[PDB]
Amino acid sequence: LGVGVQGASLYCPQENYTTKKQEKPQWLRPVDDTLAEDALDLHIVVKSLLCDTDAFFWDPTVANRLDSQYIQTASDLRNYRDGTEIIAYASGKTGSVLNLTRQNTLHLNRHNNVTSIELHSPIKSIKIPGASESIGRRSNLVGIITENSFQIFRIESVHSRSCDVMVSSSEPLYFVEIDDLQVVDFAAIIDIKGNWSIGRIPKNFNNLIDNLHGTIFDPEELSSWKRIEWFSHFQKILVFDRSKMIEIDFMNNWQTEVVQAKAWSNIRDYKRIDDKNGILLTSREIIIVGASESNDPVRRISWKHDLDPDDTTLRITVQKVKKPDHILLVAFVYSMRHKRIYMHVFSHRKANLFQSLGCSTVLEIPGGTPTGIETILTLDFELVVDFLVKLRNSSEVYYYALSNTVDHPEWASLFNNADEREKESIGALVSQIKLKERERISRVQNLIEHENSHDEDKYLQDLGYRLSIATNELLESWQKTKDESIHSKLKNLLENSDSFASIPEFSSLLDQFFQYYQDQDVTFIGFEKLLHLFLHEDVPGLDIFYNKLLQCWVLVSPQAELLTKEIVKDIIWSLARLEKPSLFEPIQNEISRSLSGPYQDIISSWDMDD
Amino acid sequence: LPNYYVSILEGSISPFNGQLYNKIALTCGMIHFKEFFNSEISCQGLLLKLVMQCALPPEFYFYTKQVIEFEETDIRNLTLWERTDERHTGRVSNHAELRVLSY
DNA sequence: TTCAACTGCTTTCGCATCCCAACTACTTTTCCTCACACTTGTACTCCA
DNA sequence: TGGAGTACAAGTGTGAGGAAAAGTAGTTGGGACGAAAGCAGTTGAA
Repeated sequence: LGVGVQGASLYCPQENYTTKKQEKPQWLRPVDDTLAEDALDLHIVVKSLLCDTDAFFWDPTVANRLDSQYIQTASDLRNYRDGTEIIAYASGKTGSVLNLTRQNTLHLNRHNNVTSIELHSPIKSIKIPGASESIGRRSNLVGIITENSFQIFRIESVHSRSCDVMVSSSEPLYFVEIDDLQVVDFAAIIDIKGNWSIGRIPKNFNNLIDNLHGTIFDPEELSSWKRIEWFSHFQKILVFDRSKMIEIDFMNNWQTEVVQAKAWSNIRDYKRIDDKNGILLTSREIIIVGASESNDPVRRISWKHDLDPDDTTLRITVQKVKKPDHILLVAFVYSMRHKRIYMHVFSHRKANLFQSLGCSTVLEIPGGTPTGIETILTLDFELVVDFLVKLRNSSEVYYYALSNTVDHPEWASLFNNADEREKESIGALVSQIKLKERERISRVQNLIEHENSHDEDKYLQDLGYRLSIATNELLESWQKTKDESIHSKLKNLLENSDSFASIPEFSSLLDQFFQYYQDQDVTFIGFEKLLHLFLHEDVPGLDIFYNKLLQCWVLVSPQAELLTKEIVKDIIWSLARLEKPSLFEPIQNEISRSLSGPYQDIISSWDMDD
Repeated sequence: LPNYYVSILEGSISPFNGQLYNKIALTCGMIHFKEFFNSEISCQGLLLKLVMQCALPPEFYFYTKQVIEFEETDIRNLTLWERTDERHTGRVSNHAELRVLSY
């Protein structure tokens, strides 16, 4: 019994240095904050398979599609047997076909036979009630919820010689009132959209609602998410919407509103922890582990943690970890929109000493978002814990253990036509390039055969001569057309700039060509102060620009050289804009436009102010 | 300056869903980029950029240059596309750099 | 021939209901960016 | 070996959306140095 309570509420929130101290002067850390002390706790997935099989909104009424818990059947009472583990999941086309043992990790068994009982309605929830330790035994009956009816299955004498579970069923009650029910729990006790009733389970499958019922119907809650749970064996129930928790005990006529969650948060999920005292609630904006009180079994609102994520689709599952000194309660919240879990570690001792340790987060598989996560009970400081997930938009279920110590078919469905006459007609082009490339690896190889020849020194003396007079031909039009009052190509010669075999020479040759035009109507843009845009560093030269690609394309090409040469021989001819006039030509085209606009755009056009 | 005259002026949200390409074409419809400027994409640089993105064997550089030659009007000189007739977008997606993204 | 209220006077200079404001809300001012329904041919065969 | 029906895309009007920093909407805070004397005409009733 620590001290800092409200009576009504009780907080240990997110790293805000919790609100109590006893001042126990015992030289033994003389403080008992709700915050505990230990080392870290990092978690590591053990990824393994178990089994297999408009969008701007989401349906709250659909709950799960699977379940996994140890079941002890009817014939295990008289005989020695105690506890068999099952997993029952929906399958089929629209989610309509509901269908085991543990070696060291939970895997599907030897005879691995799906017991496909057939329905004609969409599966929307699959859950057991659980068990009791005051009853001493385990329940051997499970109930499911569909759109058209409500069903109860009864698991009778699970077999060990054949690994086959024969299943029995009750009467699927259809709807007398046309309103879609939401949640089942037993501890046909069901919650319809706005009202509930108690259903009676029979003993005879060889061939309903009791005389007491209640309702919580709110005219101003709009959602279709409800929930029901039995609380603390008194035959008290707890009923939920997204706005309040009502406590109802149908033993008497006694109804109390406990949670009222309209103002700043909402009720999101509610797991009843197998501890018959402690039960964990997920609100929006806070995580609540409100237990039961020994005086009146009504609600011991215990140490709750302010969770940070704000969302509309959060769930929770919890696993108890039973140590001989104390009881842990790790709580796993998960969302349907992204791929993350969020955990927190609670501890419990004998004097209702609920505490808190810290939080951590890990990730999931990149394809989909999680939609159903369940912990295997594991039959019951180096904390170990294990569980199964299920991701939305994939029908696979994997198994995970946590210890203390991107392909889309839409891009596939865009290619690959089934047109066999058009198959090689497309495929000719991939064989057409088998010809055109091998010429290019061989023709510049003939330029690899020659090395700085005077015969190609002549070929580059001939190069600039048809660059000089071609410039002298491309200059002499622009002077006479200069009075335009309202740049060029450098691909005019289609005889050369194909078979020139030196990078440092032509870099000098264009610098030899740059120096020639001291006159007007001809300026340039320098390559070496601009060629760095591909390497994203300081590249002050054209000759060292090759030297970067020289070490770069060594491994990934057969003989690796003239391909690297030809692209460097391409880019300077790819920026073939060396045909700027002098400064006069755009400056005289500046002055013409401001004359044409009115005197209102004179003051609007002023660069170079400060 | 008025608030809606400055909320346009201060850039809040980035250009998205081809907002940048439309504003290129809307500008080129206002003042004509032809017969005074060269609507010429240096596609050799863009493919060399896209070769240098994912470290491929550079034979696909030489392939893609050949591939555009198979399907292109006036083989070089890639078309910067003005629009003034419609306020609709060009569903052919006639942006030349956006065309190379498919090639 | 007396009782009981109306009566002006103590010094000598100089000191000494109306308005305002707070914070948080909600709203208007507009300008900018595209889609959604309509229609003729053309294409792929349709029945003559 | 010409016609009857018909989906794929080139191509054309209607308003509906998006955003922000300015202003304005209701509560609460707050603004206002003096308890002097014998004496006299009028005036009490005898």
